[PDB]
Amino acid sequence: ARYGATSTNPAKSASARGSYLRVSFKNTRETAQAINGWELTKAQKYLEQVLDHQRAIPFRRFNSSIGRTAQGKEFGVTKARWPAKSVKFVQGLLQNAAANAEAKGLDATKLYVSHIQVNQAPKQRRRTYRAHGRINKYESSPSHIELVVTEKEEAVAKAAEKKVVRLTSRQRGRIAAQKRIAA
Amino acid sequence: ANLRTQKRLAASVVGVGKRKVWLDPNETSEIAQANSRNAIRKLVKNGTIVKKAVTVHSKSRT
Amino acid sequence: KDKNILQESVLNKYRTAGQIAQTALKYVTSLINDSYHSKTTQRQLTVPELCLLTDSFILTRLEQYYKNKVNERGIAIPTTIDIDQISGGWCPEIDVTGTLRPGDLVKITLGVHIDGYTSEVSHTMVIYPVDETKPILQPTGPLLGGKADAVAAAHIAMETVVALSSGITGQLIRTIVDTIARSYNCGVVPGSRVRRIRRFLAGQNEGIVAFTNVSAIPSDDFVVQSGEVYLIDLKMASLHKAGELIARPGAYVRDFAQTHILKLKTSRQLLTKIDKQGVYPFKLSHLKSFRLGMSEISNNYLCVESPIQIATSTVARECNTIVLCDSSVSTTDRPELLRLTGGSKTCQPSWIHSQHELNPQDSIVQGIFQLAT
Amino acid sequence: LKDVVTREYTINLHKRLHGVSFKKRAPRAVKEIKKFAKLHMGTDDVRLAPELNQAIWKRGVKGVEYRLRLRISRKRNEEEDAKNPLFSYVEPVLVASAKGLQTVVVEED
RNA sequence: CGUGGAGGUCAGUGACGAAGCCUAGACCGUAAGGUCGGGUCGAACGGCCUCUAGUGCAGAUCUUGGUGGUAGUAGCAAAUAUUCAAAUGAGAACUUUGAAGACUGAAGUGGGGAAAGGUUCCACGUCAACAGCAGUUGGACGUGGGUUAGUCGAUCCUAAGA
Repeated sequence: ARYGATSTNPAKSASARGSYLRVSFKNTRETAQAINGWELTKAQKYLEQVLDHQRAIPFRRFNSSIGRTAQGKEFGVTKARWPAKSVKFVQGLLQNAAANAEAKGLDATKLYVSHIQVNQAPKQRRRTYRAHGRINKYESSPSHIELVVTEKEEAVAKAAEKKVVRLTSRQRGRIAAQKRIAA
Repeated sequence: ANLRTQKRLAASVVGVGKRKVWLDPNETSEIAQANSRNAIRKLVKNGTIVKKAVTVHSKSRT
Repeated sequence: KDKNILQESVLNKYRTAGQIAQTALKYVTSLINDSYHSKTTQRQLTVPELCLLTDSFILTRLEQYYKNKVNERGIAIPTTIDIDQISGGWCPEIDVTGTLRPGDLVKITLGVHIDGYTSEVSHTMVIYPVDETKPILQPTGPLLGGKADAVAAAHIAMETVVALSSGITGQLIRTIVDTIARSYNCGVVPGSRVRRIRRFLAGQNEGIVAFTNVSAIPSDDFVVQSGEVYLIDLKMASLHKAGELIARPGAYVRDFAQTHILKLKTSRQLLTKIDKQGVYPFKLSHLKSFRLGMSEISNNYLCVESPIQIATSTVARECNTIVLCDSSVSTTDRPELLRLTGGSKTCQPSWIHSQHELNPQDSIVQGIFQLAT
Repeated sequence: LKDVVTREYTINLHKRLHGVSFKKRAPRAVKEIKKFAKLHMGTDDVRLAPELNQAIWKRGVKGVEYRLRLRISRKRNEEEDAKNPLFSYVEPVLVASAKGLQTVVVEED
């Protein structure tokens, strides 16, 4: 099984998948790149805003034949769309994840999602029906969306090293000749 | 709750079409249980299945 | 809920039903005899004739009481005659019969209801030959061996249960039964149930169980309270894992809870007819069209079957109905139980001889003797 | 508060036509009735009636003669709703023409 | 020089981890390359001296299978029209029931036969693939039932024909 890059402690983290549903994988990718910075509850209240069509995630990658939108001066790119049906699938990954950390003894108020992974769901026996010779495969790709929460900053401690430097004999006598004047 | 069968079954009774009959949305707990012709002809004299007003053709102008 | 939760009239209805149940059961026991004996009398006894007689009797007697009364009375449970191994619910259709044979152990179970109040009784006894050929041969001689052991065990269980009333738990009954049964070396049939009867309701969720570890968990502990009625059933086996070998059901009850719209006309008609019945339990014997109708209804679970179960060489049963209530005397209120079944339930203790007896001396058994006495 | 006040507003479903097909007037009405209810009462989820739909579809798609007289009755909603409980309920009545009528306050009498 | 394979030998190596793949790890050589470490993997492996020739690889409109940019693209216009309410459901513009508004106007999407097809009709249940949006319904899937004839046909007979 395993997961992505362990940027934080996996012992204190929760996650969930949403495969074999409906909505594709790159469609929920754009909103997964803009969620990297929110604080959990900033995404829960965002779900209702989509159904009312108020905020649209900037589809910066998908630009070719992608219509603009009035909701573009929020961040920058005027080409954005609303993950409508994705909302019912995003909540599937959430909510339950908050219950997974409940049994561990944690709280879902500081553990914000920063490392979300999404792949490509498998295919089946699917063939097209076009102009005879133009028949290859009807196979497509659902989803493999999975998000992993991450705790906030707790005691960073940069810890400045001693910084070992090759000092010379004419250097230790130079510094000592400066401390007898200024210092 | 497909009841297209019960309506089509009414055409094999006497000669009533599938648009002259009149049911009721109130007694939905009776029609669902009686999914056959066993309780259809008895639901006429009591006051359940009627026809009432039907758009027709007159020859009074003639 | 039910206003007039308890009424004097209700008590009367049970008592009257009980009186009839008692009389009918006595009558059947007198009739039970060996086939050969019955032959001398120019009569025949089989599993069917008794059953027919007893059911008819209940109808007739009920007819006398509250007859034509704005209500309904009749047969709560059809008369069932088990035999040695066969545990219960054997009420044969006309279409294999069972002939009584001297020395057979027989259990008769029947029920009567007045206006829905039910009185159920059961009894066990051994079968003997005609008095005239035998003159008091059978009275002089006792029953011994396993038959005696099981019968005594069952009876004692019945006596213990009668003692064990409001403020008691069902569990205590179950525990006592195991101790008493074990005394012979008998075992109560696993997972049997006793009911806490209501008007028009034989089944009752509240119950006393005879149970493996598995059913212990699903069983529900409960405390008996005043104004509650029970039909205590005690089944014991010399062997106690009953099984459904292959026997035609014959006894069924209508389940009010489930409803289905049945496709066949015959089945619909049967359903209507059954609803009319009055008691939950009727026998099919009440013939041809019924067989067909039963099939669809049972499948749907409209009807619930009472199967016949069996223990080959190795069952005894005593069932009585009791009314529990709160009595106040000397400014003290204590629960007391009244036993409706009466004479029907009783058995002559002198008849049975058993090598084993409950033994209070060992730590395990002590207290039971006192309880019985 | 739930308020619950029966009022009779003035609205005609026959003249409001501009660049819309005469077979697709109904989807426009969906964004009109709910809009008219939101403008006055203030709600989105509006449950109509079988007799209410007959008021619009009288004798054709545009069966509305002249100025009708609709009666919107704002009530309360429960059964675990998601939107506003103060929905709207139009009560269609018999009316030839609305002349000199602006609003009628209907109480419990 | 490398790979596959046979014979002989260091009476080799081998769960203290063979061989194969990746490696912004290193050494030697002008060019063909090999060895070591880590990760993955857990069963028989490699060098030298010989023999064998269907061993190595950018293109022959080369063969077969699979995967991109284009591309979250073009297309989704023959046939007037959707909307409201109720039941069920986590979920409904579209299936069921009722009402209103309409299309086709027995030369129609009607109602009866032959040919092809032989369980695609009827009942119940289900929604993971397919059903190019949706769809609890269905011609998708699973579990059953119906096949009753002296009489309308066929079989028998005849022309063409074999």
